[PDB]
Amino acid sequence: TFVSVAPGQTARITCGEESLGSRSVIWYQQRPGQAPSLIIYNNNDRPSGIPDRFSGSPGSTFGTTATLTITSVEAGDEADYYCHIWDSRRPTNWVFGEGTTLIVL
Amino acid sequence: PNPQEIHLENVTEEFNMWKNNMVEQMHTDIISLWDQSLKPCVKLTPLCVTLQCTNVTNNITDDMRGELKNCSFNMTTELRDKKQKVYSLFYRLDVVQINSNKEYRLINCNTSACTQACPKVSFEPIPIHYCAPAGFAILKCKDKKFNGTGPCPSVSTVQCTHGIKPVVSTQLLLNGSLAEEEVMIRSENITNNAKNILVQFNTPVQINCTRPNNNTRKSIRIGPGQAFYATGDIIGDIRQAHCNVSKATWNETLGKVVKQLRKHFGNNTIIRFANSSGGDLEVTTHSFNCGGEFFYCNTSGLFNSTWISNNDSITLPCRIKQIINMWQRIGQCMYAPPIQGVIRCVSNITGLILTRDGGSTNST
Amino acid sequence: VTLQCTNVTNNITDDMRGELKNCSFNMTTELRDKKQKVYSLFYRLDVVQINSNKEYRLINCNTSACTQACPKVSFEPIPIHYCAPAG
Amino acid sequence: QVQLVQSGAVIKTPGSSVKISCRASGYNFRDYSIHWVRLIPDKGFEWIGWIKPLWGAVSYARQLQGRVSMTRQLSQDPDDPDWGVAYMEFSGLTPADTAEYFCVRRGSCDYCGDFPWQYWGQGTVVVV
Amino acid sequence: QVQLVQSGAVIKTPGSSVKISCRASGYNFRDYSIHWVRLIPDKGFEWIGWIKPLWGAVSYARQLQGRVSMTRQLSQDPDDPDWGVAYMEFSGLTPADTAEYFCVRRGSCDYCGDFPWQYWGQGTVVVV
Amino acid sequence: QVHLQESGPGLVKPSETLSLTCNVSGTLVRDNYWSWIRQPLGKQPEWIGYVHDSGDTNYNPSLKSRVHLSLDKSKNLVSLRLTGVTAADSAIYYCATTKHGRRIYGVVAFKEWFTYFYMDVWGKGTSVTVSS
Ligand SMILES: *[C@@H]1O[C@H](CO)[C@@H](O[C@@H]2O[C@H](CO)[C@@H](O[C@@H]3O[C@H](CO[C@H]4O[C@H](CO[C@H]5O[C@H](CO)[C@@H](O)[C@H](O)[C@@H]5O)[C@@H](O)[C@H](O[C@H]5O[C@H](CO)[C@@H](O)[C@H](O)[C@@H]5O)[C@@H]4O)[C@@H](O)[C@H](O[C@H]4O[C@H](CO)[C@@H](O)[C@H](O)[C@@H]4O[C@H]4O[C@H](CO)[C@@H](O)[C@H](O)[C@@H]4O[C@H]4O[C@H](CO)[C@@H](O)[C@H](O)[C@@H]4O)[C@@H]3O)[C@H](O)[C@H]2NC(C)=O)[C@H](O)[C@H]1NC(C)=O
Ligand SMILES: *[C@@H]1O[C@H](CO)[C@@H](O[C@@H]2O[C@H](CO)[C@@H](O[C@@H]3O[C@H](CO[C@H]4O[C@H](CO)[C@@H](O)[C@H](O)[C@@H]4O)[C@@H](O)[C@H](O[C@H]4O[C@H](CO)[C@@H](O)[C@H](O)[C@@H]4O)[C@@H]3O)[C@H](O)[C@H]2NC(C)=O)[C@H](O)[C@H]1NC(C)=O
Ligand SMILES: *[C@@H]1O[C@H](CO)[C@@H](O[C@@H]2O[C@H](CO)[C@@H](O[C@@H]3O[C@H](CO[C@H]4O[C@H](CO)[C@@H](O)[C@H](O)[C@@H]4O)[C@@H](O)[C@H](O[C@H]4O[C@H](CO)[C@@H](O)[C@H](O)[C@@H]4O)[C@@H]3O)[C@H](O)[C@H]2NC(C)=O)[C@H](O)[C@H]1NC(C)=O
Ligand SMILES: *[C@@H]1O[C@H](CO)[C@@H](O[C@@H]2O[C@H](CO)[C@@H](O[C@@H]3O[C@H](CO)[C@@H](O)[C@H](O[C@H]4O[C@H](CO)[C@@H](O)[C@H](O)[C@@H]4O)[C@@H]3O)[C@H](O)[C@H]2NC(C)=O)[C@H](O)[C@H]1NC(C)=O
Ligand SMILES: *[C@@H]1O[C@H](CO)[C@@H](O[C@@H]2O[C@H](CO)[C@@H](O[C@@H]3O[C@H](CO)[C@@H](O)[C@H](O[C@H]4O[C@H](CO)[C@@H](O)[C@H](O)[C@@H]4O)[C@@H]3O)[C@H](O)[C@H]2NC(C)=O)[C@H](O)[C@H]1NC(C)=O
Ligand SMILES: *[C@@H]1O[C@H](CO)[C@@H](O[C@@H]2O[C@H](CO)[C@@H](O[C@@H]3O[C@H](CO)[C@@H](O)[C@H](O)[C@@H]3O)[C@H](O)[C@H]2NC(C)=O)[C@H](O)[C@H]1NC(C)=O
Ligand SMILES: *[C@@H]1O[C@H](CO)[C@@H](O[C@@H]2O[C@H](CO)[C@@H](O[C@@H]3O[C@H](CO)[C@@H](O)[C@H](O)[C@@H]3O)[C@H](O)[C@H]2NC(C)=O)[C@H](O)[C@H]1NC(C)=O
Ligand SMILES: *[C@@H]1O[C@H](CO)[C@@H](O[C@@H]2O[C@H](CO)[C@@H](O[C@@H]3O[C@H](CO)[C@@H](O)[C@H](O)[C@@H]3O)[C@H](O)[C@H]2NC(C)=O)[C@H](O)[C@H]1NC(C)=O
Ligand SMILES: *[C@@H]1O[C@H](CO)[C@@H](O[C@@H]2O[C@H](CO)[C@@H](O[C@@H]3O[C@H](CO)[C@@H](O)[C@H](O)[C@@H]3O)[C@H](O)[C@H]2NC(C)=O)[C@H](O)[C@H]1NC(C)=O
Ligand SMILES: *[C@@H]1O[C@H](CO)[C@@H](O[C@@H]2O[C@H](CO)[C@@H](O)[C@H](O)[C@H]2NC(C)=O)[C@H](O)[C@H]1NC(C)=O
Ligand SMILES: *[C@@H]1O[C@H](CO)[C@@H](O[C@@H]2O[C@H](CO)[C@@H](O)[C@H](O)[C@H]2NC(C)=O)[C@H](O)[C@H]1NC(C)=O
Ligand SMILES: *[C@@H]1O[C@H](CO)[C@@H](O[C@@H]2O[C@H](CO)[C@@H](O)[C@H](O)[C@H]2NC(C)=O)[C@H](O)[C@H]1NC(C)=O
Ligand SMILES: *[C@@H]1O[C@H](CO)[C@@H](O[C@@H]2O[C@H](CO)[C@@H](O)[C@H](O)[C@H]2NC(C)=O)[C@H](O)[C@H]1NC(C)=O
Ligand SMILES: *[C@@H]1O[C@H](CO)[C@@H](O[C@@H]2O[C@H](CO)[C@@H](O)[C@H](O)[C@H]2NC(C)=O)[C@H](O)[C@H]1NC(C)=O
Ligand SMILES: *[C@@H]1O[C@H](CO)[C@@H](O)[C@H](O)[C@H]1NC(C)=O
Repeated sequence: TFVSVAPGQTARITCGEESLGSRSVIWYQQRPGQAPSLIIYNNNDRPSGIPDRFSGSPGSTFGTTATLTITSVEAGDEADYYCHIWDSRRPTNWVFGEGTTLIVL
Repeated sequence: PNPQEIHLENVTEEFNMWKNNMVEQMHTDIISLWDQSLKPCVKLTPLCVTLQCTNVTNNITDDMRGELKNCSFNMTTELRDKKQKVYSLFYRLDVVQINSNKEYRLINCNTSACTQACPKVSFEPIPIHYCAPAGFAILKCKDKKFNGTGPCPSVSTVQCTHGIKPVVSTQLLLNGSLAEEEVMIRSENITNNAKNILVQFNTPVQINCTRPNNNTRKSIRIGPGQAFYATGDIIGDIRQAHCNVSKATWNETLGKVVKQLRKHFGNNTIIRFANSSGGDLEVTTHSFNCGGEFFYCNTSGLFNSTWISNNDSITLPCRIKQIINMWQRIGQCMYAPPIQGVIRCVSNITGLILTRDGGSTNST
Repeated sequence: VTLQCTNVTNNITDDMRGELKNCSFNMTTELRDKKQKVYSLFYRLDVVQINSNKEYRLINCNTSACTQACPKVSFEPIPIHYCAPAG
Repeated sequence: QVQLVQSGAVIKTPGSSVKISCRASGYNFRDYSIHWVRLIPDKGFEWIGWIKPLWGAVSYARQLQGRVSMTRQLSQDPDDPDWGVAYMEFSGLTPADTAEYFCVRRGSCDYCGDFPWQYWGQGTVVVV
Repeated sequence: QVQLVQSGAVIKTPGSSVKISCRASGYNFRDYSIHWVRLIPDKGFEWIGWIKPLWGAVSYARQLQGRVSMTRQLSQDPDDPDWGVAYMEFSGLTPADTAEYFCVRRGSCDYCGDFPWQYWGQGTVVVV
Repeated sequence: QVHLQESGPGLVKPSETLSLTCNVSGTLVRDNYWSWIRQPLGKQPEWIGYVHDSGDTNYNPSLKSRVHLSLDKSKNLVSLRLTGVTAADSAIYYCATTKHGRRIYGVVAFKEWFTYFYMDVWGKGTSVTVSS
């Protein structure tokens, strides 16, 4: 589940099973070696300190995988990404989504 | 067109609401017209099969009891030798357990097999104008403050009455005909207990009723030419059907009906509205139809007040049934087929049907 | 019912396409527990293939089951004289 | 004819709950109300409630709410649609309620009201 | 109401064959004829044909015989008997026939003829 | 300014109760919810559980009995007690703060909503491993 785009372009990294109800996904980053770090804490807003270029798909769409859209990729984005999804029909997820990392040229 | 409302002078007609004609005739007419509108639709005798049900794909909380079950079962094809394993969704008020493992059956299979209403026909009321035959006349009492029994000093003859929408509502009669100036109560004998008190008020209170799931209907072919419309998947979230009434307008209309009802019991009496006492589900709760779906909406949020001698909304929940037993006959149902999309209907409550309590013991 | 059809006892030429099929199938008896294996002849414009082996069904079973005309009644035209009512 | 038969007499304990049956036969059960009245010695009659067995809408007396409960059971049968059962589940039984209990039905004439109870059950005495 | 929806625009090769759908909804389909007309640029309108969808009897123009073909598909369903589909399988496509193609239906008044085509499809342009 | 300090043995023998503590900086423990995050090597991390005073101490129902979480009001810490060290829990561990928040998707009075969590800030991790 690796993806590699040239630096400066855009990328769509996807995760999670198809959507059943309304969902409030969250999105995590893991630079190799260190602790993780929060990226998106709802569908489409991020905490302070975490910049822009981290846009996400909304949760209101039904029957839609949980994606994360980046524009203007750079070498700092060379890390691991994770979805942690909270579907309002399927029960709560005590384990994260599948590890789908991203490296740049 | 232009029905001849002809006024008459110097006439005192003795009207009576309660020993009237034209109502048992209308009731027999509407139930016979109900019966004739189901004969060409299909019969569901091949569906009384042992269903294997389970819970819907949902985060089941223990306090909230799910009103949907996911039931799969064998069913014949149009080819009589072969059978198919199909699945559908039913409401918990339509299936019953047969006794570990879980097996369900429909609620009516030990009483009567019954008819899916063929969904080209619809259930909204259209106005019916009753007309007298030749050699008969229809009188209309044009008085305003007319409680419904006795002399009416201003009558008028009509060839054909105005638009009567036949609605089926149990309490809180909807889409009715308003009053003129006041809120009018009426009874046959108000000091009796067994006779209902009919209340009709002047300005209506609007009510917004919805179910917010979108069912996807699917066609399961039973045999040659006969299809059965089942509920497929719920896309999006599952939620409970409900209705909204404006709180300030409801409080104002209850204030008006208390100010009217104090004229018959003394002014210094404390009027207390309580919820329904009990019985079957079609009388304990507000039952109606909305776009071809039968709602049973709880009513304890409205009829709960105590009135002494001196932008918010009320949300009241509902439960919906697919198998009805309207008019309470012995061998009938109607399996109402599901409707695609979310369902919203806006109507205007014009009246109420009340009942006193048969009080002894020094009750103030 | 799922009919099992075959060709009629005939010198089948490839150019001439036979308008008769010989179809055998189960059918219920008046005793509901038992069934009989019967055979009949149908026209090719009445059966259709269900998809080697060959199995056919009737042409109308996915649209409408339908009625054999009970053959005491007939279909020749008799003359009808239309008449006006009085007035 | 019209018959109203009850269940036999019972002896219960204070705080328990009695359940009185009332089987009605000989008329179309889904039409006429069924009233329940009691007879306490040395206090005269006292009404309890009524039930309309078409749907099951009830009404109880004001001094007995939260104690009484009435159900019905119709005859889902197209061959004998006449018979039917009414019930009373009288709970909160105290030593004052030693009495006789009748289930009654109104008359069938046109100018009969609802309260002129014509047909009477045999009555069931409870002693606590 | 009455709706006539078509299929989307297509780009085909010379000598191939196009197949234009025309779904009609909102009326009893087994009654009224469906006509097919085309619009070539710089030559005005030009009729193609008509089809009576009860059985399927067609009629084509004289200059287009041996190229066009029209079928229909009824709604064998007693629950929505209104909708229906007409088809045109226009074969022998040459570079002259780059055009827009409309499927039309006549009016519903009594003194309406057959050729006063009231209800129109959205039209489908083909380019070869 | 917050930064957390995980502390544990790291090398554990099997059939033993793993314990681990988390020293705090900046803010104390009681005023927010805390959570324990496990991550084995080269895969998805899994969430163990989250704690707060007044009964807000739900665990992973997969574990649910093999682990008990606890609080340290006295020393301003928060602890982990694991039981029955298998071969699977050889992983890096994290204590991490969390903030709640309600996703509302229907009528509010019908209990038609839920509470999603998210770990905002993290510690450094502790690579606990089991040997024989
Ligand atoms: C009978 O009456 C009853 C009651 O009177 C009616 O019941 C109501 O029914 C409706 C119908 O669904 C329910 O609506 C939902 O409401 C939720 C909650 O909204 C509330 O909370 C919002 C946020 O809270 C704010 O305050 C808290 C502190 O209190 C703070 O912590 C928080 O951070 C935030 O600051 C408020 O914004 C919201 O206000 C809304 O309404 C105001 C009214 O005038 C208006 O002024 C505001 O501008 C705003 O519009 C309200 O207070 C909604 O969140 C929910 O909508 C989401 O979900 C549905 C389904 O999932 C989806 O279709 C919607 O599009 C929406 O999804 C967006 O929001 C998600 C939030 O995370 C987001 O994740 C999604 O991706 C999506 O994001 C959108 O915005 C983002 C930017 O954030 C953007 O990037 C995206 O592209 C996208 O555009 C529903 O609307 C009511 O809750 C319910 N009850 C009540 C009490 O009203 C009943 O309907 C009546 N029946 C009839 C028949 O009339
Ligand atoms: C009511 O209950 C019924 C009975 O269970 C449910 O119907 C089943 O729902 C499940 C959902 O999990 C379906 O399972 C999915 O099947 C896919 C294959 O599709 C075909 O497979 C069957 C044979 O098994 C065919 O007969 C049929 O024609 C299907 O078209 C799989 O690909 C799916 O895999 C899922 O999981 C993997 C890994 O987890 C993911 O990668 C996939 O993307 C996918 O999400 C899955 O196994 C099953 O097909 C349904 N059965 C039928 C007969 O339809 C209803 O959903 C339920 N209703 C409600 C409202 O809850
Ligand atoms: C449509 O298709 C069906 C199905 O095949 C045909 O029906 C069969 O036709 C064959 C013709 O070959 C019949 O076979 C003959 O059966 C005779 C015995 O009669 C009884 O036997 C069966 C059991 O097998 C009983 O159930 C039944 O009641 C019969 O009454 C044999 O004696 C025949 O032998 C022939 O060959 C020998 C040697 O070759 C000769 O010496 C004989 O004289 C004779 O010619 C033969 O085997 C078979 O019985 C039919 N079945 C049924 C159920 O009727 C239809 O013929 C066909 N229709 C058309 C129009 O083609
Ligand atoms: C799917 O549904 C489950 C329920 O079936 C739901 O789990 C519950 O979520 C809530 C909030 O996420 C948990 O938190 C509770 O919140 C209230 C309000 O603060 C507290 O009072 C609760 O404390 C007690 O209640 C619990 C009830 O059993 C006790 O188990 C608990 O130990 C406390 O004594 C508590 O903090 C709640 O604990 C869970 N319940 C369970 C059993 O997990 C879940 O969130 C839903 N998930 C999704 C994605 O919809
Ligand atoms: C049963 O039906 C078969 C056909 O399914 C039939 O066999 C054919 O009979 C005719 C006459 O008996 C054969 O003769 C042909 O006659 C014409 C006219 O002269 C010639 O042009 C034919 O020459 C060519 O046609 C054949 C067609 O396949 C070629 O196979 C052949 O090699 C020549 O190229 C030919 O002379 C004809 O050949 C047969 N066909 C076969 C396949 O046997 C048979 O007679 C019928 N029997 C009964 C009892 O009804
Ligand atoms: C649809 O029809 C089929 C066919 O009858 C039903 O399947 C049957 O289900 C029963 C269980 O109730 C099976 O019996 C079991 O068989 C197994 C052997 O596989 C045996 O080990 C068990 O002890 C038990 O006897 C039966 O075999 C099975 N038949 C077939 C052909 O599979 C099915 O229940 C019906 N409903 C649905 C929703 O599929
Ligand atoms: C009219 O209003 C009253 C009070 O608001 C309602 O009474 C309450 O009804 C609910 C539902 O039946 C009762 O809850 C249930 O109690 C039983 C035990 O009897 C329990 O087994 C169930 O799990 C559930 O908890 C509730 O106890 C009851 N409260 C009182 C004080 O009587 C009444 O239902 C309303 N009437 C209608 C028609 O809605
Ligand atoms: C509830 O009932 C009332 C009356 O039964 C509904 O109508 C309201 O009152 C009058 C009477 O129909 C409406 O005026 C009408 O306007 C049309 C168009 O101008 C005209 O053609 C009619 O002859 C008549 O004059 C009035 O518009 C309407 N009120 C509103 C606010 O629209 C009422 O619509 C029903 N529903 C609700 C939600 O109140
Ligand atoms: C009339 O009804 C009978 C009874 O169902 C039908 O016979 C059945 O035909 C099937 C073939 O489609 C048989 O299955 C086969 O069984 C053999 C064992 O003999 C096995 O080796 C094959 O692999 C296959 O499974 C089935 O056993 C057979 N049943 C009986 C009782 O004989 C028949 O097709 C129907 N129609 C006619 C025209 O007879
Ligand atoms: C669906 O199956 C059964 C039947 O509903 C569920 O078990 C009960 O569910 C109700 C709520 O629907 C709870 O109140 C009970 O406590 C449950 N009983 C038991 C023994 O669990 C079950 O929870 C549902 N879900 C699944 C996945 O089976
Ligand atoms: C409820 O379900 C219906 C499907 O029955 C949804 O309709 C779909 O809407 C999208 C967007 O317009 C279309 O692309 C699909 O083609 C529609 N489905 C079908 C079968 O045509 C509808 O949007 C849903 N509504 C909600 C609020 O969930
Ligand atoms: C019932 O539905 C109607 C229709 O939407 C609501 O009327 C709207 O009310 C809002 C809020 O006051 C106004 O902004 C709109 O202009 C109104 N629209 C119309 C067409 O009148 C009404 O408020 C709803 N009633 C309740 C109790 O929710
Ligand atoms: C009945 O009406 C009252 C208001 O007249 C509602 O308010 C509650 O009343 C009960 C006792 O009747 C109190 O115990 C609650 O504290 C009251 N609620 C609040 C928020 O103060 C009551 O909700 C109504 N009943 C129903 C079922 O809606
Ligand atoms: C009857 O069975 C099949 C089905 O008709 C016949 O096979 C085809 O028959 C047609 C004419 O009916 C020929 O045009 C085809 O070329 C035949 N195809 C094959 C693959 O043979 C078959 O010939 C008939 N007769 C028998 C004895 O089976
Ligand atoms: C009670 O109050 C009403 C209010 O108008 C009044 O008409 C009536 O006479 C009063 N009755 C008594 C007995 O005071």
